[PDB]
Amino acid sequence: AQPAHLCFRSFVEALKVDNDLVEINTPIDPNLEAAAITRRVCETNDKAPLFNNLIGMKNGLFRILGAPGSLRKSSADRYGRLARHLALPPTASMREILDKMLSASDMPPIPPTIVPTGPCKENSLDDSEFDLTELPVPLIHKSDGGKYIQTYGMHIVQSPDGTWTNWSIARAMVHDKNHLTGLVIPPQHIWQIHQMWKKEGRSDVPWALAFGVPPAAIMASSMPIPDGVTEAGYVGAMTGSSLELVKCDTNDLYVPATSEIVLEGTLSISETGPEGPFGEMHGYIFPGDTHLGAKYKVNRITYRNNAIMPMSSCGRLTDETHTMIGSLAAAEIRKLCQQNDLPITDAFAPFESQVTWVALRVDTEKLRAMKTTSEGFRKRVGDVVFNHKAGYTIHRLVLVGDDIDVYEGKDVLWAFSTRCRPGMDETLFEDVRGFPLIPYMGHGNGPAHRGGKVVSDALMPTEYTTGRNWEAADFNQSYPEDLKQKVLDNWTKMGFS
Amino acid sequence: AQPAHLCFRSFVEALKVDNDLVEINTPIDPNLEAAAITRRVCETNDKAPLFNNLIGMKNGLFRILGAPGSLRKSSADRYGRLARHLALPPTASMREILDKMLSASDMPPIPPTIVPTGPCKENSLDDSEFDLTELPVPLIHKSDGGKYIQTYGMHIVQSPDGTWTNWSIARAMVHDKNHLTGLVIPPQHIWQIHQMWKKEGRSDVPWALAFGVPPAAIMASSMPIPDGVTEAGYVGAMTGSSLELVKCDTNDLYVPATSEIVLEGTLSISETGPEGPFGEMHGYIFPGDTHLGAKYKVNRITYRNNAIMPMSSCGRLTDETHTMIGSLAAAEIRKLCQQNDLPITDAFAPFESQVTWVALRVDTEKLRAMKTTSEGFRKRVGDVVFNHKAGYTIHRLVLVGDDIDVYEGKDVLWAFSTRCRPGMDETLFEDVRGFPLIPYMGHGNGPAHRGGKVVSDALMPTEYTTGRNWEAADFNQSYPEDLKQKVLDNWTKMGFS
Ligand SMILES: Cc1cc2nc3c(=O)[nH]c(=O)nc-3n(C[C@H](O)[C@H](O)[C@H](O)COP(=O)(O)O)c2cc1C
Ligand SMILES: Cc1cc2nc3c(=O)[nH]c(=O)nc-3n(C[C@H](O)[C@H](O)[C@H](O)COP(=O)(O)O)c2cc1C
Ligand SMILES: O=C(O)c1cc2ccccc2s1
Ligand SMILES: O=C(O)c1cc2ccccc2s1
Ligand SMILES: [K+]
Ligand SMILES: [K+]
Ligand SMILES: [K+]
Ligand SMILES: [K+]
Ligand SMILES: [Mn+2]
Ligand SMILES: [Mn+2]
Repeated sequence: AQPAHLCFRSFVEALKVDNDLVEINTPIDPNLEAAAITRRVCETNDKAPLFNNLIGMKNGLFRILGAPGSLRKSSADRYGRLARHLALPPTASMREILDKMLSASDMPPIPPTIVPTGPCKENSLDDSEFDLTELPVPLIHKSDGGKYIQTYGMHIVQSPDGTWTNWSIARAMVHDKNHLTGLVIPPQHIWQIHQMWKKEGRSDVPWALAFGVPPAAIMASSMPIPDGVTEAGYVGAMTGSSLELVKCDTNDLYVPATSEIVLEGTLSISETGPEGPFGEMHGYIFPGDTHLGAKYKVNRITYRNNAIMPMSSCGRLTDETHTMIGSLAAAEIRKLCQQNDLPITDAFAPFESQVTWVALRVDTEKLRAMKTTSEGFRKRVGDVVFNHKAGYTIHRLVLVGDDIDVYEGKDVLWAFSTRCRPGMDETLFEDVRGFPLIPYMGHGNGPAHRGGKVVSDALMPTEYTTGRNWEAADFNQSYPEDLKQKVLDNWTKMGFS
Repeated sequence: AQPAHLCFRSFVEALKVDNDLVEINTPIDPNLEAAAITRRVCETNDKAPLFNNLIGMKNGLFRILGAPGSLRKSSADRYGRLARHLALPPTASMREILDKMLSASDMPPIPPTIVPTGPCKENSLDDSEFDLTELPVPLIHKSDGGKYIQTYGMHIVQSPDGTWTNWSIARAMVHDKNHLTGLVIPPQHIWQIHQMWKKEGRSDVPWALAFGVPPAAIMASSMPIPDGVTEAGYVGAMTGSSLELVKCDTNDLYVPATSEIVLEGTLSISETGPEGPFGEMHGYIFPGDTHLGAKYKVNRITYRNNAIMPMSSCGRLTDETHTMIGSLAAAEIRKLCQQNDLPITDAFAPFESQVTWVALRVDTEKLRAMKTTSEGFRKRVGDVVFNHKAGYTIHRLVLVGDDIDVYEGKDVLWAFSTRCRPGMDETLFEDVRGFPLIPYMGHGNGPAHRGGKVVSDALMPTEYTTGRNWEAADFNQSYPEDLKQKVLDNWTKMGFS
């Protein structure tokens, strides 16, 4: 067999064939060693590690693939791992990847297809046969408060009324032989659905957690598609094909038929347990910072022969928390702005900002037709984005004109640094939901869950009126075309590299 | 031969021997072509171009050296051109370069030595023999308002009372056969001295402009050493050697004996002329933005046989306006903070900020002993720096703790983005002098000369009280030493690059 974007096992074979995989066949410790290798890969844009020989693997549970959505070293196929999630050429641009992820937003869903069985049913362990403390669950960072089984699997929960089935990534660690704890926080759809079940008050939330799902499905899992939209049908429209799902053995939820590993059970509407600390997307761990988290009960495990667990070793640049959380939030913000009649062409979360900023490219011809001002426009953009779930993780919005490529962090930083006057050209937002994981929020001087957001206007004054009134002092813009070409043509003949 | 740091001709020979020079012996047009080559060099960190065959060179005036203080491609000798200005090993760090530049601040000056002649007297042209419009003065950017003869020479002016002789770089372009116009703006020492002569009211300011001066002298020329300090004696203390100067033929100022090209004349206390626009340090030109500038009268030219004019093709990253203006301002800010009993260890202007920010590394053990708060400390740091001339060009100060290397822009951006809460952790400064060259100032929404400055506190709350309370989620900090070394030792054996 099945295509790489629809089958995780086929995706691993695609990374091998690409020479974008290192298969490590010698024993590797899930206590820190796997994650240390993976962390070094992410910090150096090396090949994805596949740990085929994990110390503690029992009865086919489990191998690990690290860095499944991290960057490649070359600029030509920098985003090729992400392209392999989506059936795009490995040379795809970030604009092409985000346009692919947005393509289903104005298509009819393609609902999933139920099939009677699949590879995820090759093996099973009941409530008397598994112990989550006896599996080779990784310790990802030396001060983590638990072994984080869940960094790149898909939580599956459904609204009490059955009308909305949500797929999302949210971290979880092993609590004991048959429980996890994890983050379930507003405004995330796992939390929205949990609240629906708690207000109904009758039972715990039927749940499954599927690891090594179809790559196109883990991308949508990481994307803030709208409230009430079933990710399975959005992935179906995006890929042009209905995803094959099989029913859980112990509940009526459906999981991707080729899922490497499936946990079945319940998310409690009443119990909590110690969760964290964890080395998180902004690059930090606060040792001993244990909080209470959601508590999951595991009733059954099913899995593929020779099952592979994907793992994100997240932290400092560059991993899946940057390449997928940032970029997919920026894509949904682009679309949200356009649907609110704001003249935004492109959005990207600069890696240099630890994906806490989103740069918004403005169609300044349209802006001019609005006959508005910086203060009015900044206000309007912030109100749209910072009061919506798609803006949750983003604390700074940078507005830039048509000359800036928002996918080039150097050009965003240049525009921000030179065209936005601190204070005057900015609007602060203190009455919007804040992202507490950002250290200046949850470990900062102010309310952990509120405010700390800013719109920074890097549009220049004439971009609102008559048009750009500068040329860059760069090779591209400060020299005529014929001269530039002469210089490029004579470069090596003159003696340069 | 004489040493490279004391003689420009020896510095050019040192870049050749380093394989850090390309000698272009075929004809090159000073109308845009030289500067286009130079701009491409600066944008790619290539070798410095020496144009030995400039279209329009007459009677030894002149060759051009581009990119004299720009970066090299390698990380190992990135700052080697700057090190060659100062007799430092080409592998010198930015900390070592800035410590060299600061070393004279607590030494007695070594006053200069007068010698009866030198190479700068090999040739001369009087008021009837030269025409500045007939020399091969470069057009640096296609929309410049003039041919900018002066980007990397040294203006020499003296206080009416003779007690202070200032050396500085300030741009100037050709106005007519025997005049320049240029920028003379507060709070710059050329402007401070001009004001002393205008209030005396008796005559125009005796002036000289020396090109291809001793490299150690052009570095101090670019540095905001204190008011009333004669740069010649500071360079003498920094180098351990008294600089040799010769008297001007038409006035009583003294110029470096090995100066490649010397203009002698007067800076008018009454006349102005059209100056600019110019492709400037932040990366911009505003075409047709002509202002009035200072007007210089040229009475005489003296020059070396086969004279070389240094040229900065300034604009977008990376050139002398970044590597010298930013870094030398940051060095003087470091020292100014320490002299005000602020616990600052290091300062650097991140290139990513277009050198509009300075990152200040804090000794947080000392900070803890201060028993202060973010708001109080931010206020104190901003008042010291933004009310001093050394802070003029800098619009944002970022305070960072002991774990950040301020010389690594990636680490500054990470700290800024994750540890400074927008608004709450910042103090805006609207009643301080602003730098109008920054587009958001002079071409922005607010007063061109006032405010727009900010102190951004990227210290975390516990850094003021009990100590850092996090570990980075990175390879260095989230894995024990023995594991890290094992991973590095096995890296290639496992299959990585
Ligand atoms: C590696 C990785 C780790 C993630 N960890 C979390 C987490 O612990 N909690 C969370 O709410 N979101 C986490 N996310 C982000 C969510 O997947 C993202 O916000 C998504 O929009 C959630 O789906 P929803 O829109 O259906 O709620 C993570 C994403 C990735 C790629
Ligand atoms: C390539 C280059 C161009 C410069 N252009 C100017 C300019 O046009 N005007 C100016 O006031 N300073 C300019 N400077 C900066 C000053 O040299 C710097 O602010 C220095 O501190 C001035 O000397 P002073 O402290 O003796 O006034 C330039 C520096 C460099 C390296
Ligand atoms: O542990 C982590 O890195 C993260 C936790 C969360 C919570 C919400 C959205 C993104 C993330 S990323
Ligand atoms: O033309 C330019 O790039 C510059 C003008 C000025 C004025 C003052 C300080 C630095 C600079 S840099
Ligand atoms: K989702
Ligand atoms: K602006
Ligand atoms: K100076
Ligand atoms: K702070
Ligand atoms: Mn959802
Ligand atoms: Mn001075």
